[PDB]
Amino acid sequence: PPKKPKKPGAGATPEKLAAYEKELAAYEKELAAY
Repeated sequence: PPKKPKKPGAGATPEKLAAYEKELAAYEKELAAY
């Protein structure tokens, strides 16, 4: 099962948010593919 990325909040910097975006897109892609 694909890695679920940790959700950002208090420290959702553009970098962490973009990284989260990529990991969330990865997670969703691989989740559906799984």
